[PDB]
Order: sequence, then structure tokens, then C-alpha cells
Amino acid sequence: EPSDVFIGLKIDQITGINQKEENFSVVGSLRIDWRQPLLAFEHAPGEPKHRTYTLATFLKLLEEKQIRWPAFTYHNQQGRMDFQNRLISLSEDGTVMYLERFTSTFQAPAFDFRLFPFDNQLFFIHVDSIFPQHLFRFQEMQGFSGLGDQLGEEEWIVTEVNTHLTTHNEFTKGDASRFVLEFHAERHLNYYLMRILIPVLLIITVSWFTFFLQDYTKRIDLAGGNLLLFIAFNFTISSDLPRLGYITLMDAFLVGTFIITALVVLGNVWLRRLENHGKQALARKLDIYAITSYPLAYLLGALTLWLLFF
Amino acid sequence: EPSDVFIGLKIDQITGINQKEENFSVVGSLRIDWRQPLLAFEHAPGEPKHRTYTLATFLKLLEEKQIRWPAFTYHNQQGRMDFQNRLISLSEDGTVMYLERFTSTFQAPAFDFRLFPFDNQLFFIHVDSIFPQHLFRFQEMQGFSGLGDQLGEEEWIVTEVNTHLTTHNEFTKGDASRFVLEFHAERHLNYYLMRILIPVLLIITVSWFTFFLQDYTKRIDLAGGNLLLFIAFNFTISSDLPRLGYITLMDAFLVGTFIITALVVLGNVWLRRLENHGKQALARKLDIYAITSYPLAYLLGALTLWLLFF
Amino acid sequence: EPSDVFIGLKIDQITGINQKEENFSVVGSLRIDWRQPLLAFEHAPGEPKHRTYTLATFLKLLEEKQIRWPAFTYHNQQGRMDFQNRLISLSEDGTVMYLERFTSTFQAPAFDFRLFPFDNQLFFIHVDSIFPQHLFRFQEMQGFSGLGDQLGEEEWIVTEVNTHLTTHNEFTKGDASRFVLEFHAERHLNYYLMRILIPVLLIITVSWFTFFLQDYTKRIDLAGGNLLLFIAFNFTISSDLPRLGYITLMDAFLVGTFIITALVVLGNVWLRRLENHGKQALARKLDIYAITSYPLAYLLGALTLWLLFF
Amino acid sequence: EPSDVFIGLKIDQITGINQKEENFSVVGSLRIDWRQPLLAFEHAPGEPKHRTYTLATFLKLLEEKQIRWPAFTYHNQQGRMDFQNRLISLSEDGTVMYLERFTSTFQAPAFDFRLFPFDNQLFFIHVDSIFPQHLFRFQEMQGFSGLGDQLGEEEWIVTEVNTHLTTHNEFTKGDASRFVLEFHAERHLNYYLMRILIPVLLIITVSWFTFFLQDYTKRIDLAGGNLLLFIAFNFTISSDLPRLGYITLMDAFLVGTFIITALVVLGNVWLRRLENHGKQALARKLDIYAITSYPLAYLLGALTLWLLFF
Amino acid sequence: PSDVFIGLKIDQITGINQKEENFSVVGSLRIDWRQPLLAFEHAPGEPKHRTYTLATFLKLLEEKQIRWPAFTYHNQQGRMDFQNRLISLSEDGTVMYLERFTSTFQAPAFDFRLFPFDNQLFFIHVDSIFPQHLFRFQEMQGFSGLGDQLGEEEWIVTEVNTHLTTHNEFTKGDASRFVLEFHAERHLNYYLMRILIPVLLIITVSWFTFFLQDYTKRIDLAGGNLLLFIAFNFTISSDLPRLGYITLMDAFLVGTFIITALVVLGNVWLRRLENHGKQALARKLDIYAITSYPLAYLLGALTLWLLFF
Ligand SMILES: CCCCCCCCCO[C@@H]1O[C@H](CO)[C@@H](O)[C@H](O)[C@H]1O
Ligand SMILES: CCCCCCCCCO[C@@H]1O[C@H](CO)[C@@H](O)[C@H](O)[C@H]1O
Ligand SMILES: CCCCCCCCCO[C@@H]1O[C@H](CO)[C@@H](O)[C@H](O)[C@H]1O
Ligand SMILES: CCCCCCCCCO[C@@H]1O[C@H](CO)[C@@H](O)[C@H](O)[C@H]1O
Ligand SMILES: CCCCCCCCCO[C@@H]1O[C@H](CO)[C@@H](O)[C@H](O)[C@H]1O
Ligand SMILES: [Ba+2]
Ligand SMILES: [Zn+2]
Repeated sequence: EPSDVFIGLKIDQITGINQKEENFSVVGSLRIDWRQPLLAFEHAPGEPKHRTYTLATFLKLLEEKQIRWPAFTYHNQQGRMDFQNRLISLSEDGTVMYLERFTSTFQAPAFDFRLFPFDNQLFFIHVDSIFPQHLFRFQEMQGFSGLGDQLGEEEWIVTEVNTHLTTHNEFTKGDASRFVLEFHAERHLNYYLMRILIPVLLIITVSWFTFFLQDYTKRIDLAGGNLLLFIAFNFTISSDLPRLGYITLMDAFLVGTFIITALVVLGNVWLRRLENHGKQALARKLDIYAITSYPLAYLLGALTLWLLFF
Repeated sequence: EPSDVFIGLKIDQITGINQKEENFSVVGSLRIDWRQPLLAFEHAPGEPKHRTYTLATFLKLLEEKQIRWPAFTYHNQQGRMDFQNRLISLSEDGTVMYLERFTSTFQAPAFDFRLFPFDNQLFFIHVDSIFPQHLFRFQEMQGFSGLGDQLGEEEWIVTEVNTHLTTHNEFTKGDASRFVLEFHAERHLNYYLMRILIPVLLIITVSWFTFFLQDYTKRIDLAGGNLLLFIAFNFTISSDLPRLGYITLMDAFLVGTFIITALVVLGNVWLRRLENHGKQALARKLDIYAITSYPLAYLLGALTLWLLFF
Repeated sequence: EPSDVFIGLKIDQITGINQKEENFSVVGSLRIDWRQPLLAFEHAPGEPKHRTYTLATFLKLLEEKQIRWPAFTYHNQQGRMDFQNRLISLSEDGTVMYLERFTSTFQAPAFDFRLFPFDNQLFFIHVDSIFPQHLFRFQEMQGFSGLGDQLGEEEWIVTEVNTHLTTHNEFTKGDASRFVLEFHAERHLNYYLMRILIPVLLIITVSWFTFFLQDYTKRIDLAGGNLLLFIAFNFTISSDLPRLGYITLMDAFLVGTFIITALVVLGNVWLRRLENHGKQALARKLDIYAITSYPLAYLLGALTLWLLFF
Repeated sequence: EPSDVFIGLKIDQITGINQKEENFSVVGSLRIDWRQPLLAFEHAPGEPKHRTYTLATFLKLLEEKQIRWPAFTYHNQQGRMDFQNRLISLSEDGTVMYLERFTSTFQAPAFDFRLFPFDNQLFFIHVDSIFPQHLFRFQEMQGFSGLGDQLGEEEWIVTEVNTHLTTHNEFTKGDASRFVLEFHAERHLNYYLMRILIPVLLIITVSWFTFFLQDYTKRIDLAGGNLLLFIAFNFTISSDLPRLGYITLMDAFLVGTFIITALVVLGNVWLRRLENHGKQALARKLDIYAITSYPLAYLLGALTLWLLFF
Repeated sequence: PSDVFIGLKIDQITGINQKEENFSVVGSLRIDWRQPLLAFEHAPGEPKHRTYTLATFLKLLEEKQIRWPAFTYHNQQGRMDFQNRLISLSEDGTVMYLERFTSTFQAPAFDFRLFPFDNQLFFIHVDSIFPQHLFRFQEMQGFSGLGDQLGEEEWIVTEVNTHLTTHNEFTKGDASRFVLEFHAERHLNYYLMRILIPVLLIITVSWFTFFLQDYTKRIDLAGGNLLLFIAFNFTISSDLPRLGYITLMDAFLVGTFIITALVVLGNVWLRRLENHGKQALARKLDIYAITSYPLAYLLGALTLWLLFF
């Protein structure tokens, strides 16, 4: 028969979410409760009912007693797992109580940037049993798992936390236990608002003010430089994300500003071409269309993305 | 009955405060005094009264003697704790004297940037007992804890240091001991003064000098470029802080310079529109308002933030 | 006679491909099946048929029993290999079942950037036996090796995976076993399209629009600044790659835009020289060649690279 | 009575001096000579007179023999100390000869940037005895300590090296031994000359050449842009240093160039105001003061800092 | 003294960091050392070669009261990440040791005076802690050198050498030192494509505009060119340490500053002539201004080439 292994995982801290590398880093406590009757002991009156062991004088004790421990792996772990505590408390009964306090980076392969910066992402930790379900079965330790109240994350906001059990077939033919701690998080848009939206809108709005000067060459010079600024913002955005094979909402927004700016250059080239061919009165009458085209083009673009993405 | 565990923590160095990641790094010495009568030993005349042990031939000795040690965790620790010394001195009495010399990063979740750069922050180290208060009780080792006199921090300045004891319920149902070393620090404004305030004020002041040239087009070109400079300073500031979900005093200050610059472009567009419509004498008379508006707008903005934040 | 050592390697994650350092990083599981009759054991009825050991109480057991283990090296490994699990399961038969779960960077010396960004690269992991083929022979463990289905890589896309066995002569005179896990990957061009192709083409296209203004000095100023922008893009590209001794397709493309821009400056200098020497009507008639030269030069350049590289 | 512990420290390499973090990194060899009569041994003819031990089979031997070793700490150490060698040679007499070869970062709290880049700094390594002077007394091992002849540092130049012994009271009530290896280093100014002084002087000198063009508007545009360049150099300098609470010689120099540039804008605004009010002949006569003011202002500024700092 | 056979092979050059003057390699260290005291008797059927993990082998040496040839990688920096540390002990007492590692090593031989046309010396120093009366290092033949898949793209190894010398680090008397040395030169393609071609383009296309005959436009052009060169000056400085000496590249950039400064100065003079009603004079002299520019840069190029070669 298989022995129940009680898994508990609690994330105390979110040391950071690195979206360029699609991983996240946490400070967490792993807790296991496992009754092995073979590990039970007799104690004399006055002698302790609970034996405290350092993993691995405990592992050395299991090898001596020829006992198999529920060897597990953090399936989505990355790099070094820095440990704080690896402590065992063994009761008279044979109940092993294990605590693993660590700092570690975990793969975040659920990353979908299609609606960035208005995106919601799934983050998880996979705890897998190396041995199959006929030997060990993972159970949910109640009263433990979840996320703490001082995570330290400022950009992200955790919407919900879940825990569940599933099978995996990594090293075995037969099903093996897998404990899952999942959490969903959405973004605080303040950074994007203050650094990208407000500046891009300002550049567009104050550039439109200069249309009231009625100098077509000055408009052309202005839209030309604006195009370079947007190319620069394009690089600012691209630095936050991986080199994706798909278009983001932000990417569409920037390509949109390129297209409109390109057309602003094209249109004011036409009006100045009229002035150059002795048709200044015509260009001055059409100028109302040039002045009102600019806000309509950006308002048409904004409605196009909002439709294409929502 | 529970055994008193005497906790002492001393920060020798502040290797740095990383406000983007909301953590801090220290070189510290942890000192513990714990009397365990079971660890007492008899010595022969001439033989040593104090046994010196490396943790973990000492831990190996505790496991042998079936003794439980006051297992603790640095609750707000992050990543690897690099140790320099982990030494035990055991007296005939059974008094364990432990010294833990380490370098470590700790979570700084008390970070409030709302008044940045005029902010004061709380930094702490949490030392928690894994075992509850019925087994072990943390006591304040007197004559030890605090901060050193060569911390090596140049930007921050420590205003006060405190030590206190409280309960926690991390791994247990019942209350467990927690030692706290807390310190408050404020910022040296010289960097912000020299690199952000003086340059932003200079750009504004020398830009106003050119109003005395009486060229409205030149003013428009100047305010336009100034707006781009402020957008660049906006990115310079944002690089120092996390991607916060809230507005800082600095953020308000930069948004303020955007608004005024936007209006300077708008106003000088109007004056130049008057000149273009054969009303140069009118624009020249109103020019006194345009020239005196600029300093009043920035002085009105400065009083608005100072009221909105103080 | 030689003993068959069954090698299995599975890449769970591609933590990243760093093309500037020509290496890649993976999370992988190494699996070995090796029957050593000398390690066989007798067990009593009811006692376990499978002994579970931590490498290296298992290594300590081999040294005791004076047995030589199939010592191996990851030949193309770089830096620290962070281990998650190093576990042995020893059957009554003497069948050692070893699992090595690790995170590691590996040298990528197969990097050929000549057709970048339209390049396809070879990535491999070399597992070598330290002892020669007369002692140990590597065999392909079936049902294991390959790449997982949640690699987490966004820019690269794996085209095919292969496993094979070959000889090496690293530390021995005679041939020694080598297990090879190879994979080919091509690039998602979306990043290059959105950040380099679209911006470079936009700068060129909107710059051509201004030719319709018929101001030769303005064209010269525009081409001059465009040349500086391309020099800046040249640095943006160079930051992605190592300091190669050869020319890439991208390098040819940028040098191409330099040459054409240099000639645009040269040509419009000539047309403006005609206007300056009272030959404005001649320069205006030739202007059709100057306006249609620009698109033909870039279209001629594009066909030259496409021929020179394909 | 107390036992003499002979301390020797030799820095082989300066892997770098990081002035932003106020620390330095070295590759060093620590050498200790300590006679413990209790460790003396009898050897049979033919058997070795010197026993070679790995620290810590040697430490395991001390714990067995119930002997206390002169436990020490590198007081100003930071982070991980990567060890190369930790070897003991024990003579028949009981003379322990210890060698500790390591790479480590050390706190540099003596950093005074007030005269940067013409500054001279103190760098030290503190080796402290954990046990007081009644048990162990540190002595200077002669013929060892100092700095090597291939340190590998290119910017800094070591002026002098010193070694001395003092007391500390870190973990004890009574005085405890402290070994000090101190060195003074000054900076090679070539980087600052080539990248900051020559460029800033060039910008100022070639900008003055254009005064001979007699275009006041062109001067205003030039001084305005020069001010932006100095603001950029201001950021270039600030990146090298910590966010100090005090003004450096460099900071004064940059603030100086801001003030003069601000005044150049102010003065040429006045001359152009004269020209605009039909007083061109007056502005042309005064122009000699404007042309000779510029070099006098920068020469007056240079004498002010040189007095204020020397 | 007992002969200790040292062999060192660099499999990979993980990188050369010229700003920190160090280099990083993946290497295999191989030692052959006969200690008769370690010899063993084996029964028929029992193994003739005992395989040990360093340090059950070191634990065996301490037991047998034997001194091992303790060594240090003298020019090593930071952590040496090990892959393999394996011993094979023959019946004879021949210890066969293999040390597979990744490590950074100090490169103190760095001479940037002719950068980017420089050739540098890189080495690894393996020192015996014990003197030559106890242990003597010998060259293990058939092993040492550099591999054929080093993975370095900018540098090209010109030659590899191995030799033995003495050191006096921890002892009064001479102690053995094994040296693996290699010389490497640079692939100039990066400098050509990113620094030479752009700087020459800026200079050449800027000269084209002289044919416009607008002295103010030339002044504005040379002024901005000076700022571009100041920016390239920072681009170059980022690759190297904060040296106390001038490089060929530094001289080249200072050269472009001087010529650009003079271009501003000269066209200020020509425009001063035009402003003082002497346009026909400035137009005749303009041939000297137009032909001065290429001569100044060609004179500068010959000055550096002489001063450095
Ligand atoms: C740029 C946003 C602010 C617009 C307000 C109008 C005043 C002019 C601001 O300077 C402009 O900056 C562009 C970007 O570099 C240049 O291309 C352009 O020639 C220049 O006139
Ligand atoms: C900019 C602060 C200094 C102001 C002093 C007046 C002289 C002109 C300085 O150059 C100006 O720089 C702006 C920013 O890029 C450009 O938009 C603008 O067109 C340009 O004239
Ligand atoms: C630059 C791509 C957009 C071209 C559209 C035409 C309008 C002008 C845009 O500003 C231009 O930017 C160049 C780059 O800095 C300068 O050299 C040039 O003098 C300036 O006029
Ligand atoms: C700038 C140092 C070189 C001065 C030599 C005179 C020629 C003009 C160089 O270009 C100038 O660059 C400034 C900085 O951006 C701009 O503000 C200014 O309007 C522009 O004319
Ligand atoms: C700059 C190399 C290309 C030269 C070709 C001539 C066309 C003009 C290119 O723009 C120029 O860029 C300089 C650098 O910022 C400015 O100083 C200058 O005023 C501006 O006109
Ligand atoms: Ba401009
Ligand atoms: Zn006593």
C-alpha cells in the first residue's frame, strides 16, 4: 500500500518577477508531514518524545534503517535554491515533520504578453514525487499553503491563490504525484501611464498646438522628429519584454503612432507643395482639414487597436 | 518549562540599500547564549572548562545526546547568507555561546516612496524561533545588539535603532518567539539637488532669459525641446524606483513641469498667431503677461505640490 | 569485458540562449541505468528489494566495495552546475538507477552568424565517459532523452532533436564513450521586423516624402541626420552579437544604408551646386532623376544583399 | 598565560576597487604560525616529522584533543570568501603552520571623495581574534605581509603599505587582538584628462571661436546646448560615485560651468536686445567685452575652485 | 624529491574581459605522481586500480601520514567551479589525478598601447606549496595546451607554450611552478565596422557639404561632428580599464578633436571675411579651405602611424 505524504508550500516573499526571462523569484517554506511506522521509537521515562534532526543525519538514519524517503523535485525550479532551514522533527509514532525554508527562481512558462500592459498572468510552483503513486501519494497539508501578507511586490497585484494535486510521468511509466501552488497576478498601470502614455500623448498634443502657427515646413520637421522619438520609445518598450514571436497591444500602439506620423509628414508635404506652386489660398482653405485630420487620425487609431484587442 | 535563549544582533556594515528591489544588505554578527543543563560536562583537574566546537560537530553532539536546539530563521532574509564564522563555546555548566558572522540581503517591505526624495524608511531584521514559546523563549541579550560605527553607507543616514521581542505563528498553532532589530534612515538630498533640482531649475531659468529676445517661434522651439528634456529626466527618476502603483512627490514634480511646458507652447502659439494676423503691437503689449506668466506658473506649481504633499 | 552504461538526457527548460557569449542554459534531468553484479545484495523476507541512496553515501559504498563507477563529464559545460537531485536506487540485482536534476550553462561553439537574423543554429550537450570503452560503454537509454514541451524559450524555436553515441580521446590513449543530445533552432523574426526593419524602412520612406518639397539643402540635412541614425542602429545591432571576425547579413544591410545615404548627400550637393551657379531650371529638370534615384538605390541595394547572401 | 599567534597577510592581486559601493577586491594569502605544546607528537624512526592536514580533519583533531584554536574573523570582509587553499603543517614541536589562500571583497569605509579626481584613499584589511588577549595574542609574522608586484590594478597606484597590531572589543568585555594590513593609493588622472577635461575644454574653446562670427542669436543657441552637454557630463560623473551627502571638486567644477554658461546666455540676450532696439553700433562696441568676458569668466571660475579646494 | 607530472589543457575560452584584465577558461588539470608508500597488494580477481573521490583519497593520505603535492593556481580569481576531482591509484602507487574546472584568471600582461592592433599574453600559473627538496614539477607529455573548440570569436590564439620555473611565495627556498602560456591577437572587423567606417563616413560626407559654399553651415557641421567624436570617445573608453597611458585609439580620437577644432576656427575666419565685405577673397581662399580638410586628416593619419609604428 502507498503512504500519504502531506505537502504544504507557502510563498513569504516575491523577490521579483522578471518578465524578460519569464521567471519569478520567491522566499518560501515547504512543509511535509509523513508517517513512517518503521521510524517509530521507544523512549524511556524522562527522555524526549520528539527527536530533532538535521537533514542529513536524518537521511543517514533512513539509509541505515533501509527506508525510502518521498524524494521530490521542484519541477519548474531554475538555478540555485539557497536554503535557510532543512529541519526534521520525528515523533514517537514515526511522524516525520519536515521544514524547508528557501529562496529560489521558478520558470514562468504561462506568460502571455498579447494584452501587455493590461495583462493578467499565471504563476505556479510544481512539487513532484520522484517515486510513483503506488509507493507515495501526495496529499494537501491543510492550514499551511498559500502566499504571505508581506510579499514585497510593488508592480504586480495577486488576484487569487490555488492549490491542487495532479499526476506526472517524468521518470516513471506509471503516474506520480504532483503538488501545485498557483497564483494569478495583474499589473499596476501607473508606471506605463506616467512614463509611456502621458509622455507619448504630450508629444502628440503639444505638437498639434504648433499647427496653429500655419508653417507647413515646421510641421514636417516636427512630425519627422516625433517619428524618431516614437522609434526610441519602441526600443524602451522592447527592453521590458522577451524577443517575442507575436505582436503585443503596446507594439500595435507604437506601430500605430508610426503610421499616423508617417501620414502627417505626407500630408503637410502636399500642402507645402500647393504653396510652392502658387496655390497658398487653396492650401490655407484645406489647412482646416490638415489641422482637424491630426486629432481624428489618432482618435481613429485608438478605436482601431481597442477593437482589434477587445 | 521553557528555556531562555538570549538573542543579540549587530549590523557592522550596510553593504547597500537597493530601493528598486526594496531590500538592503548587511554584514552582521548574531550572538546566542543558551543554558542547556543536559550539555553540562565533568572535566578532570588541569583539563579545559570550556569546549570549543565548530557548528556542526556541535549539532552532531546534540543529535547524539538527543537534545533539541533553538532552531531559528531570519524571517525577512533573501538569497544566500554567506557565513564568515559559526563557532560554539560550551562551558562546564552547559552554557552554549554561539557566534554567527554573515553577509546577507534582507527584504525591506516597509518602503513608502510617496514623499521621495524627502522620505524616511524603516529597515528591520526578523529572527524567529521555529519551536514555540512552551519549548524556547527569546530574550534580549544585553550589551550587544545594534548598528556599528563604520556602516559604510553614504546616501542614507540612520536616525534611530530599536530592539524588541514579539510572537509569530509561521509553522506552529501556538505563539513562537521573534527577535526584532529595527532602524530608521533618512536620505542625504545632495545627489537629487546636484543632479536633478539644479539642472531642472537651470533649464527653466536660462530658457526664460531667451524670452527677452521677443521671438515667439524661438520660445515655442525652446519649450518643445524642454518638454523632451523633462521626459528624459522622467526616465532618469523612474530608473531609481520600482514600478510603483502610486505617485511620488518627484512624479508630481515632473508631471508639473510637463503641464507648465505644454502651456508655454500653447501661449506662445497664441502670441505668434496674433503677429501672423497683423496684430504685432497687441502681441507686444501682451508679451509682458507672457514673460511674467512663465515664472508665476512654475512658482504656482511649486506651491501646489508643497501643499498637496505637506 | 566492458559494462553497458545506459545514458538518458532530457532538457526540461531553456532558461535562455546568450548569443553574445555563445552559450545556452538548460534545466535538465540525466538518467543512468547500470548493472554492476558486485553491488547485488541479499535481503530477508519482508525487507526492501530496492535500496535508496544519496550520492555520496552510494559513492562511499563503491569505494568500500573497491568498485569503479562510470565517472562522466559534461564536456561542453560552463561554470557551476546547480543540482536539484542526485539520487540512486539500487536493486537486489545490482542495477543502479541514477537521476541527476540540474541547471547549467553549456558552450554553444556551433554559432554561425553569417545569415543573422535569418540563421539556424546547432545546440548540443556532450556527456563523456572518463574511463575508456574497454571498461565502460555508453548505450542509449530508450524512452527518455529529448526536449520537454514547456522549454520557456520565446525567440527561438526548436526545429529537430537528435541523440547519438561517438568516441572521444580526452584523457585516454584509447577511445572513450560520448553521449550526444543535439537540437537545431531557428529565430522568430518579429523582434527584428518590429524594431529594426520597420523603423529603418520608415526613416527611409518618410525621408523620401520630403523630396517633394524641392529644397536640396533640406534633403542634405535630412540624409546627414539619417546617416547618424543608421550609425546608432549599427551600435544597437553590434550589442546583440559577439565581436565577430566576419560580416553578417545585418552588417552588410547597415553598411548598405551608409553607402546609399552617403551618395544621397553627394547627389543633392550637386543639384544645389547647379542652383548656386544660376542653373535652377537644369537642377529642376534633373530633380526627377534625384527623386527617382533614392527608391532605386535602396531597391538596388536590397537586391545586391539578397543575391550576395542567397 | 596567553599564546602568541603569528599573523601574516599578503595581497597578491587587486581584482578591482569599486568606488560606487566603497569596497575593494583582493586575492590574498593568510599565514599563521602558532605553537601549541599539547599538539606535539612522538614519531618513530623513518616516520614523518611534519604532519600535513586538511583544515578540517585538523579542526576535528583539535576538538578530539579538546584544544581551542585562535578563531579569527576578517572584520571588514563582505560577501563570500572563495578559498583556494586551507592547509595545515604540524611539526613534532606542536607548531601549526596555516595557509589560507582566498579571493574576497572588503569594505572600504575610509573613502573621502571631497578632492575627487585628485584624491588619495586608505584601504585596509582587519583580522580580529574572536578570543581575548588573555588567551591569544596576535604577533606580526615577519618576512611575509604586504602587497605583491603583479596586483593588476591600472587606475590606482599604491603609495605605501603598513602593518600594525591593535585591540578590539567586538564580542568580549576585555581587549582582543586585531591585525591590520593598510595601504594608501592615489589615482591615475589620464582617464579624467582624456574623457572629461579635454572634451569640456574643447567644447568651451571651439564655442568661443564662433563669437568672432558676431551673431548674438547663434551664441545664445550655442551656450544653451553647451549647458545641456554639461548636464549630461554631470550625469556621467555622478555614475562613478556613490550618492554622497557632500560636494566633490568635480561637482563644484560642473556647477561652475553651469553658472558661467547661464551667464553667457544672459549676456548675449542683452546684446541682442540692444540690436533689436536699433542700437546695433552700441552692441558692436560692447561686443569686445562679451568676447573677452567668456575666457575671463572660465579663468575666474577655475581660480575660485582652486582656492576653495587648495 | 618526488617527481609530480603536471598537465593543463584549456578546453574553452568562456571570455576575455579586457576592462577587468582577466580571462575565463574551462580546463582539465592532470597529475601523475608515484608514491611507493601508497602501493597495495591485491588478491587474484580483485582490482589492480582503485578509484577514489578526492577526498576519501586525501583522508587515506592523512591516515597513512603521507604528504600530497599541495598546489595553487597562483593567478586564479574568485570561485573555481569543479566538474570532476577523481583519483585512480595503481598497484605501484601511481596516483592519476584529474581536475575539471571553470575559472577566471588574472591577465596582468595587458598592454593596450597599440589597441586595437594589440597582441596579448595570457597564462595560468600552477605552483607547488611545498619546496623543490620535497616535490619537483615535471611536464606531463601528451596533454597540455589549448583545445580546438575554444569558442572565442574576437581573439585568435597565435601560439601556446608550457614551461617550468621556480617561485618563493610561502617558502625561503625555491618551489616548483608550471606555466601554460598563450598569445592572442584581435579580429579587427568589429573596430572596422563600428568605429573606423562610421568615423570616416562622418568625415567624408561632412566634406561633401563644403561644395555648398556656406561657411556658417560648415561651422555648424564641424561643431556637431566634434560632439559625435566626444561620444565615440566614450564608446571606446567603455571597452578598456581607466588606464594611466594613451592608446593608439586615444591618439586617433584626440586627433579628430584637434582637426575638427581647426575646421571650426578656419571657417570662422572665411565667414569673418564675407562679413567684412570681402566675399570674393573668401571665395578664392575657399579652395584652400576645401583642400585643407582632406590634407589635415591625411596629415593626422601619417602622424599617428609614425608616432606608433
Ligand atoms: C518635440 C515635441 C515638442 C513639440 C513642440 C514644438 C516646438 C519644437 C520642439 O523641438 C522639436 O523637436 C523635434 C524632435 O527631436 C525636432 O525634430 C524638431 O525639429 C524640433 O523643432
Ligand atoms: C535647452 C536649454 C537651454 C536654453 C537656452 C537657449 C538657447 C538654445 C539651446 O538649445 C535648445 O535646446 C532645446 C532642447 O533640445 C531645443 O528644443 C531648442 O530648439 C534649442 O534651441
Ligand atoms: C529623421 C527622419 C524623419 C524625416 C522627416 C522629415 C522632417 C524632419 C525630421 O527631423 C530631422 O531629423 C534628422 C535626424 O536627426 C536631422 O538631421 C534633420 O536635420 C531633421 O530635419
Ligand atoms: C556644441 C559644441 C561645438 C560648437 C561649435 C559651433 C558649431 C555648432 C555646433 O552645433 C551646436 O550644438 C549645440 C549642442 O547641442 C546646439 O545647441 C547648437 O544649436 C548647435 O549649433
Ligand atoms: C553629421 C554627419 C552628416 C553630415 C552631412 C551633412 C548634412 C547635415 C547632417 O546633420 C548635421 O548633424 C550635425 C551633428 O549633430 C549637426 O551639428 C549639424 O548642424 C547638422 O546639420
Ligand atoms: Ba536640431
Ligand atoms: Zn569545573
